[PDB]
Formats: sequence, structure tokens, C-alpha cells
Amino acid sequence: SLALSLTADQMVSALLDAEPPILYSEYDPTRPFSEASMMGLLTNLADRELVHMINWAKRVPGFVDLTLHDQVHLLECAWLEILMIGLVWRSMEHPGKLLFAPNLLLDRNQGKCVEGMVEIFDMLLATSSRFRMMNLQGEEFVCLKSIILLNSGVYTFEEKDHIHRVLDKITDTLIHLMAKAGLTLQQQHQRLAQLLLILSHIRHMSNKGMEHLYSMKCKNVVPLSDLLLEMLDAHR
Amino acid sequence: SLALSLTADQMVSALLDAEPPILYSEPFSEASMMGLLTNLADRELVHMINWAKRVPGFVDLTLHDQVHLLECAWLEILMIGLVWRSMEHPGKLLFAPNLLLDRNQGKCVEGMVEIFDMLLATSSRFRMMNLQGEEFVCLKSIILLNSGVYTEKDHIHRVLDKITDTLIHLMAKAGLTLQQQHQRLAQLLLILSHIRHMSNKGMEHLYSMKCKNVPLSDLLLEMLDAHR
Amino acid sequence: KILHRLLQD
Amino acid sequence: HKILHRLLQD
Ligand SMILES: Oc1ccc(C2=CC[C@H]3[C@H](CC[C@@H]3O)C2)c(Cl)c1
Ligand SMILES: Oc1ccc(C2=CC[C@H]3[C@H](CC[C@@H]3O)C2)c(Cl)c1
Repeated sequence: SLALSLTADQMVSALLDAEPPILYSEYDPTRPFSEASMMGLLTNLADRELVHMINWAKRVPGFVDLTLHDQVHLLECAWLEILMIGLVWRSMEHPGKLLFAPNLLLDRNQGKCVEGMVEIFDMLLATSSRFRMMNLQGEEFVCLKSIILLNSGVYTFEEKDHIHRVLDKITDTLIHLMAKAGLTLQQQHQRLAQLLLILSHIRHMSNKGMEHLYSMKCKNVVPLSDLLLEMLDAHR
Repeated sequence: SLALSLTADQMVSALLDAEPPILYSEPFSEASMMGLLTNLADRELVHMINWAKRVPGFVDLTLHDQVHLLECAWLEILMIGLVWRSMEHPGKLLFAPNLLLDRNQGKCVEGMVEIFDMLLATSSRFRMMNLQGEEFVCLKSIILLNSGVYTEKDHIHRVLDKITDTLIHLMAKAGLTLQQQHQRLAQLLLILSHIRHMSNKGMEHLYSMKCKNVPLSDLLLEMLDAHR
Repeated sequence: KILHRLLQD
Repeated sequence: HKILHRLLQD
């Protein structure tokens, strides 16, 4: 209910303050990359990011109003999407590269170290280039990331209406941000559409990433944390 | 180029006239039902291909781009079709007028019941939103043009913006306020991410069936191999 | 490719 | 239970 009462600027401020920290990887430059060592770094990073994502999710307006059952299920469905849009966001100012961590900046040729990962890198890079082409704002980014959290699992379920009202509220917030940016009324709904259509591609990358991660697990390439194993099992 | 010249009413009319027909299919078993569904999908694909050529702006593209867009989006387009036909049949999927399946008949095929549930939930959402036919044909065209755009490119985005304008036009015509138009636009477009999700799951499921026999047409096999 | 020929028609 | 289930309870 508190979410529904917030203004658009209160929505923005809340989401901005709730932002997770940028973590470093356990990258060791004294040893060369292997398929296993590369997957190790990425999944180790993802595991630690997940803990901060959970704290972030609870600070997303309206999310704490849900049952534990619903919270778990939304996070299980959206976690890789959320990791990816964050990655794509912080890679914007690094054309042709992916900033997994400040001490882990990789190009697509380094993605070839892991079997079948370069295809995922290419999609991530293209998404990053798309955001850069649209000049995505930070305030828009945190709106999109919260949308992903609330939407990706909303249909694989009265509480449903609550989520939808919060989603409509974020829609209002996006429009307000665009109007505040000086975009015409036509440009506003056009850009809103452009941004939301990207979420369909983020969904796509996540599903492919889930398959790839599951493949690396079933081939014993990398030991996954019990948390990651649980998040993965939710999609299988 | 002519697609950009169309008014909002011209877009709706063009898409409505380009609509593919509702095809029919042939004690069911696993191989039986899969046979019926894949046979149905194969015939629907032929109609979809000629439908795409009638979507404004699509023929402006090169053959390569046309092929790529259809390869990426075909199962999404089939699924939003099914979901649309199943709107007035709660808890039931209308694959064909003579093939109306509930969720329990989805258990006849291993692992398909999960996909059935996602399709039914989508159909229920469309029903809750009271999705209109004019909105539907807009969403389907959007899927065709969007699903493979990131995998010339400006022309696609130009046409995409036009369809967005067309959707807003239909909502303003329906009497919705400005805030309601934007919210409804957001609601509809977020459903496409679920449709993307269902397609990815279906592609994984359909690829699992191929490896393990029941037959599929050559066209269907090629559309499947494009995602692998 | 079959899709290729059906579009070209 | 799930680890996720407990982590949310913090
Ligand atoms: O912030 C992060 C951390 C890690 C990853 C990962 C990158 C690639 C592997 C896996 C998904 C698919 C790969 O196995 C996780 C991503 Cl996209 C973002
Ligand atoms: O108009 C149609 C025809 C067939 C199908 C199929 C339904 C489900 C099966 C397969 C994709 C996944 C399943 O194998 C195709 C669908 Cl969604 C729509």
C-alpha cells in the first residue's frame, strides 16, 4: 500500500537508494584462463551478487507486501534477468566489452574460453549497445529492473492485482521521467515501448543462459553454490 | 516505405485483412497428440509466412532479414495465436475448433503440461485485460519484428514505433485516459516477455521430441534447427 | 532452405 | 528449506 501512495519522484528516489553495490570478482591474474576457471569466476561473482539482490528486492516498493512464497518465486524466476540487465547497464560505457566487475572486463574473444558462452556474450553486448544507442538513464534502468522482478514470474502463479498496481505505478514513473526529460507525448509512449520490448530479449538471454549454466553443471565444469543450485533447479 | 505512410486506421485494417485462417486438425496417445499438434503447426507455418509478407514494412527487408525474423519468432507467433483463440475457453486450449484440449490432456505428453499451464495463464491474462482483436494483431506484428531485431535496423524500429502509435490510437479511441493508455500499453508489452519465455521452453521441448523419434516436417525441422 | 523458397514466392 | 527462503528472512 505504501508503494501505491508514493509519488513518481518518491518511487525514483526509493529505487535509486535501494541499488546494490558493485562487487569485485576473485580474479587471479597469475594463472591463465581455462573453461573451468572462467566459469568459476563468473558463478562465484553471481553467487555473491545474489545475496545483495535479495536485500535490494526487499527494498523494491510493494515487494515486501507479498508472502514469502511469492517473494521466493519471483526471485527464482527473475534472478538471472536481473544479473544480466545490471551487467548490460554497467557495460554501456565500455563498447564491445562486458564489465562483470571493475577488475573483470571481458571482450567476446575471451568469452570463447567457455564452450557456447560467446553466443550469450554477443547478445549481452548487443543489448548493451542498444541501451547506449537509446541513451538509457539510470532512473529508467532501476525502473526496468524492478519491472523484471515483479513481472517475470507474475503469471506462473488478489495478490496478483497488487503486483499489477505496483507495475502500473512504475509505468507512471517511467512516463513521468520521460516527460520530465522533455520528450513529446508521442515520444513518451514510443520510448516506453522500446524499453519494454528490450525486456523480451533479456528474458531470451536469461533462458539461454540458464540452459548454458545447467549444461556446465551437468558436465561438472564448475561446482555451483547450494544457492545457485537451488535457483537453477527452479527452472528445471 | 509505404508502411510509414499508413494512418493508424490503415495499419489496423491491413493487419486485420492479413489475418491467417483458423485451421483444423485430423482415444489419443502421446505420439498421437504430438502428431496432431506438429501437423497442425506445420500447416499453420505456411499461412504465417504469407501473413508476414502482408505485415507493413516486412517486404522492405532483405530475404535474409525476413528469414531471420521468422526463424526467431515463429513459435511465439503460433503461441500468441493459440492463446488468442483460447480466450473464450477458460482452462482450455483451442488448438483447433475440433481440437479443444484441457490441461489434463497435456499430461498425455511428457513435460508438455508445464507449457500448457503457461499458455492457459497467458490466455486468462488476455481475458482479464479484455484484449481486443485490433490489439492482438498489433502485438503479433510486434513479435515478428522485435524478437530477432538485436540478433536497415532503423527501418524496423520505425515500423515498430508505428505499431506502438497504432496501439495507443486504439486505446484513445476506446476512451481510455492518457494514464490508462500508457499503463495498458505497458501491460500488453510485458506479456510478450512471457510469450518469449514460453517459446524458449517450447523450443526446448520440441527439440526433445525430435531427438527421440515422432515425425516432424522438413520445414518444421529447419525452423527448429535455427534455434540450435 | 524451405523457408527461403516460400518467402521468395 | 530453500536457502533463498531463509535469506529473504533477514
Ligand atoms: O552479474 C553477472 C554475473 C554472472 C553472469 C553470468 C555470466 C555467464 C554464465 C552465467 C549465465 C550463463 C553462463 O553460464 C552467469 C552474468 Cl550474465 C551477470
Ligand atoms: O498453433 C499451434 C500449433 C501447435 C503448437 C504446439 C504446441 C506445443 C508443442 C509445440 C511446441 C511445444 C510443444 O511441443 C507446438 C502450438 Cl503452441 C500452437
